[PDB]
Amino acid sequence: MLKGVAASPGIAIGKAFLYTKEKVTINVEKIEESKVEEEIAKFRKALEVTQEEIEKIKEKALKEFGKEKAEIFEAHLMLASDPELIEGVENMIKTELVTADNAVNKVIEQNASVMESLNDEYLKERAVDLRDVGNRIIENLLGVKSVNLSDLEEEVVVIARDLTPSDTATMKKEMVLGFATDVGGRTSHTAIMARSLEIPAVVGLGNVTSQVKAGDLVIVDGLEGIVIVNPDEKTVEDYKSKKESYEK
Repeated sequence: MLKGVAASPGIAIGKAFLYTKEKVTINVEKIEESKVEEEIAKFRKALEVTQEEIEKIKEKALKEFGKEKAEIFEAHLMLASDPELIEGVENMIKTELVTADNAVNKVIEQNASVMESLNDEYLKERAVDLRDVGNRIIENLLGVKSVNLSDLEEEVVVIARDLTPSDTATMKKEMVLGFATDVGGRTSHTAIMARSLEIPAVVGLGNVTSQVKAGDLVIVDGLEGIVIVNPDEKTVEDYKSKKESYEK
């Protein structure tokens, strides 16, 4: 069996799906000066896509989680639409004759590192917001695709190597059995979230992405802090009766 951190107690039984994300290869190679306008055009197009992305995410967050999460994505949207960040990138492209990938990476990193260097925990949180937006812009420039687990209409377990709050806030409350991750980078967030969603979760398993695949039957045991993939017939019935014992 798998063992990790009991982010939230309870028993959940059903399907599990494995989040897959296209490899993010960022091209920061210096380009011909004639391609400056090309990269700027693509950047502005990526901003339009980024606005769509964030907006649609905000909707899901608002409806499922509430303004608590939606307002965060509103901040993300304002960052994406920030004339200062937009012009900064475009000027960076022309000035250094580099890609939009390079420009966004540098501009976003610079401004974020300033807020972090100020040693203000508030601005550090805002720096993370900025970092997230910048990364998603680059991904939209690259055309990075991934599995839309949030569009699933069935109670399933969320299996992934590394998720952020900004990603999990897309997941529909009633369509999530629980969470399980390879890493503990957001353990505390999955703990708070899962509990507020009234569901169990066991995170920081290590290699759940290799042990659990999409379509597999998985039992989430937040009481012991373990996860069972391909449960035995007896195991299913045992946790079945226990699930109802605690649920009902």
